[PDB]
Amino acid sequence: MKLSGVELRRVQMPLVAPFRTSFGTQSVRELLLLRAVTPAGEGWGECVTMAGPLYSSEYNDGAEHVLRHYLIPALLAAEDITAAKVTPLLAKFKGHRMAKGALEMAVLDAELRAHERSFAAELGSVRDSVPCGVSVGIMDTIPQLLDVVGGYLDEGYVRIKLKIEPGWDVEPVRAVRERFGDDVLLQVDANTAYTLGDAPQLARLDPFGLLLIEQPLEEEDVLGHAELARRIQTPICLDESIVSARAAADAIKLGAVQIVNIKPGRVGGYLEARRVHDVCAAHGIPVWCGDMIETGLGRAANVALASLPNFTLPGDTSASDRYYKTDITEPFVLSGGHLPVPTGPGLGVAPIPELLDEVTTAKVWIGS
Amino acid sequence: MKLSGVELRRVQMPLVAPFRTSFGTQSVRELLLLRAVTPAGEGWGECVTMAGPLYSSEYNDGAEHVLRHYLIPALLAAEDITAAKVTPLLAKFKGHRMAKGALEMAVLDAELRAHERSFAAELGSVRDSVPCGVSVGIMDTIPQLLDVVGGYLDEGYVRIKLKIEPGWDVEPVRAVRERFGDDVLLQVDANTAYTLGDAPQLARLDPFGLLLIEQPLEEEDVLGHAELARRIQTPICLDESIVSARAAADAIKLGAVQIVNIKPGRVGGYLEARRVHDVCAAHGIPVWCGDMIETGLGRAANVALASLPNFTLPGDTSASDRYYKTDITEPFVLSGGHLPVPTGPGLGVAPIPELLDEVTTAKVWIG
Ligand SMILES: CSCC[C@H](NC(C)=O)C(=O)O
Ligand SMILES: CSCC[C@H](NC(C)=O)C(=O)O
Ligand SMILES: [Mg+2]
Ligand SMILES: [Mg+2]
Repeated sequence: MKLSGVELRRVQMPLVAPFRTSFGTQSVRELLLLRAVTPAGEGWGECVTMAGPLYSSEYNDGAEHVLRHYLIPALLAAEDITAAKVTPLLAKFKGHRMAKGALEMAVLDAELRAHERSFAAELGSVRDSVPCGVSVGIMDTIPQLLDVVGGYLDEGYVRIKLKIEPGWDVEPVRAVRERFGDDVLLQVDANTAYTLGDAPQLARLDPFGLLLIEQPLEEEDVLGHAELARRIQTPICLDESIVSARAAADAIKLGAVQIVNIKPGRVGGYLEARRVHDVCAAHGIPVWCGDMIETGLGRAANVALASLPNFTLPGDTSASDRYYKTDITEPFVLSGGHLPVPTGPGLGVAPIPELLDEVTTAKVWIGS
Repeated sequence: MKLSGVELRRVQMPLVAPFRTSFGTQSVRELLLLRAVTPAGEGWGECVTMAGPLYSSEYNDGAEHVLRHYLIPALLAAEDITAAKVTPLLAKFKGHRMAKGALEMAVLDAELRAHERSFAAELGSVRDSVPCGVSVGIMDTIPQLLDVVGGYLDEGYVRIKLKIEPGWDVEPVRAVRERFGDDVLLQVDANTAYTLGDAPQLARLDPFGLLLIEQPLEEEDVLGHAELARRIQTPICLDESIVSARAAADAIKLGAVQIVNIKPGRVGGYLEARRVHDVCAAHGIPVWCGDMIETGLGRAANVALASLPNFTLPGDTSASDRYYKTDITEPFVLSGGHLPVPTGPGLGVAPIPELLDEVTTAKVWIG
């Protein structure tokens, strides 16, 4: 198509329950949505950034700005657009992966709808539903965590993942293991909150049979993770460090990772995400799908992505009401601990206009 | 210090001549300056960022935004403050190294002025003056290049560095070797423009005894360079990959670099730049000072940095007049292929208000 313009929206949605990680506390989600307009039809992208630069350097105001003054203008100046051409057209601009993948997701969605083809079919889905886990924040007390972990297990979540940070690690997993025992799929995630100095502490998690420990060290610190691997029993999983398919190939070559978390926005797009999936598959490295507290737009695309063959561990693609009282799309709802892969053209879902409007804070049109 | 506030201002300065790298051409230089203000006095800082995210992901408006909504408020909220404590206070915020480095510089310069100590003293200077090199852009034609380098040599620049890119690589260096011969110190700089697939092409630079090749491959591709070093004779130098002392430690362990270009802003500040120097010194890795076309404030801090003991290759830190008709500061002027280390307390220079104001585009106070 040609790319007529992009409508860019800021959306603010109430969380059902405040969410705590090693980097802060959230109780509302502020996000950007993009509607790409083409002669052939519309498409939706969700940008995975947050309000400030706390998980990575990208954040809502920054992504809005690059999108509006560099990325979108570049795509608008282009003679031809396809989703694959987006990467080369924007290659001149360094970084901004999450912004780049928002835009690419919107162009992809417009392009597949026009061909009445699924995100799933495009990506190479091989199954119709996917097992879902849940990610449980840091709590103020051990019993609160216990009640909470008890809730999700009763709803049928198939695996539990505990946010951790210095001072909240060995106690919480021991608690969880004493209460629900050893058969429960359990893993932890530090969000870069430890250093190689903490290896003796993190080895105190050996005896608990965790599936993985996710990104214990800082995003640039790849050799560090290869080092840590040599000193702990729990397999290492990278999240923030995997910023591209090449990144994953390097981390694997260096013995820095055994299991990869794929998050599309963080790698610059669904298309690059599939490439991470294939690089990992070629080296024997299982992957699992990550979550950025997306609305139904992103959730739909992630559930599609999670259905690819090398997703061998349950992901973080929980049901909508894990985060949101009211999703802007048809919500995802757990069933036998699975979510079903969407079926129509494109994303397989679309915003319900009235619910979107209720949550829209700002709206802006970028054309020529 | 308790920190009162920071006056952040945008500055635009014209360039003596178009400067063209592998990512595009530039003819003005838009930059941000920072004025930290304490109850004692003030300090200056310069952000090395450009107008768009072409050299890295950071850019003028981005830096302005973080500085204003995150970086500076975090400083003002804090009790006592020191340059060293800036890092832990800003750590919370992922990336934005150049932004953080400007604000750190500005705070350093305040701390230091109150202690009547210069940058050179604080950083560990061992020399009074430093030798300088010149960086030469991509030209339209071979003779237009030879001409420009001819000129630079005569001005007395001790070394030449040539911008390169596919289509402008072996020919220009061949040309420069014929006109000026084997004895001039010569290096090239790709700014990211090749891939490992272009190895045979870059091996073609083997015959010409280049002292290094700066950043042939992408920023994120450290393993790539280790691989390249095995297929070419020219020593590899990294610029954009080196974002911190840890990054240099890692590039050196993986055998991905033989020589390291230090840029204070790129790496998150002068305090980190020193660390990078020291990690590189500890591994026998020579370093040389880079240049981001700074004003005189940036240049004054660079010349102090470039006088640490391990800076043993000539820096990119040219004289004020290489970029600017008029500099907002007493200009730096090439004397014997050298520049002199500033001598005043702190940065040892200050912007002269008559000229700053000529060149300021906008200005905001943050209290
Ligand atoms: C508040 S950031 C969301 C990032 C996501 N965590 C959640 C637990 O799915 C990832 O860090 O695993
Ligand atoms: C304005 S472009 C970035 C600046 C710097 N080059 C010049 C040669 O000093 C770097 O490429 O080494
Ligand atoms: Mg994570
Ligand atoms: Mg360079």
